[PDB]
Amino acid sequence: AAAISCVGSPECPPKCRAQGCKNGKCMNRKCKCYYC
Repeated sequence: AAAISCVGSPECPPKCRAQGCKNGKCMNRKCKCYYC
C-alpha cells in the first residue's frame, strides 16, 4: 500500500496535495510522499 495511485496523470508529489509535496518515490502503481 501507498498514499496515491502513481498512474493518474502526474507521477506523485503534485497529487499528494494541491500545492504538491517536497518529494516522493513510486515503485509499482503507487507512491510514498517525502518531507511533507
